[PDB]
Amino acid sequence: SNRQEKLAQLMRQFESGGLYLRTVSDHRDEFENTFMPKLDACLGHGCDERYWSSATFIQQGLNGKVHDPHADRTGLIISADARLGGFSTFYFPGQFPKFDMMGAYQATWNEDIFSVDATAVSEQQMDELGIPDEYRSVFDFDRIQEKMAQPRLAGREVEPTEAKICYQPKDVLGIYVDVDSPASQSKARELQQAMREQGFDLPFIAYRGGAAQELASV
Amino acid sequence: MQIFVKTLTGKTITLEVESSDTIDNVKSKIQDKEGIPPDQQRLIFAGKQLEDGRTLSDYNIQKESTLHLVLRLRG
Repeated sequence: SNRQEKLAQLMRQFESGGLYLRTVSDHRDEFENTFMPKLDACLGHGCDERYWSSATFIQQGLNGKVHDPHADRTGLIISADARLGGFSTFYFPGQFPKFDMMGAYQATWNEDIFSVDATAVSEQQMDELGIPDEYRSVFDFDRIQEKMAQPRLAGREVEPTEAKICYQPKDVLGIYVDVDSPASQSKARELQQAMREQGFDLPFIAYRGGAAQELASV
Repeated sequence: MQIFVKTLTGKTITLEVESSDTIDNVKSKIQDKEGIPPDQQRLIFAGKQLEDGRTLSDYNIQKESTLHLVLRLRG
């Protein structure tokens, strides 16, 4: 799809069930060592799921922060259709913990929490331990929406969330730009050019506070 | 290597360790800095409490990793 179709898809998802935002510290690394190997496989013998990535869930009205300690990151807006490996409010599949051990302990002070492996625990055992749902991970897209529904509806600001996803080139819908950051804009500019030259003409997207806006050129 | 140990009351501890250190050895280094006998320590990493007898490599703990220290009565 061309730029206008990617933007239309992006906003359609943002304004309904949401989608992903992946900030990156080094856009050349993301391009050369994650996006390009994915594309090489897609155009070769077929797309595969060798590269997993971290991302945040974004959605209209969800006042969610993104991870950018120095306000100097660009990033990728990624379709909701990306393969999902796990989500928490706090790599290969199997490594996502079912619950946040340290968070759950400071919630319940139940020392029996330390007798289990948070990657190998049953639903029954999590219920028996009393792990509150606030500290449990989820594993399908509908449950991400549910986990974030209450702060979204309240208009309440939330910290960055963590999803592990496997995106394919077709899933990249936009380039993240931090409106307050010359460095983010400089990096986003380079990333967008490189992606367009590969045949992926993407809009610049200013995400902030549960709102997302298309930009001409940064 | 350098690893970090967070307590339940805000504190970050820095330790120099080798990849083949046993968990008992790491707890001895924590004792030296924090005064907690190793039988009174829990070390948590990536959602698991670490067993005595095993090493940092047995848990694939790499450099600049953060562990979480929790105090216990005994064991």
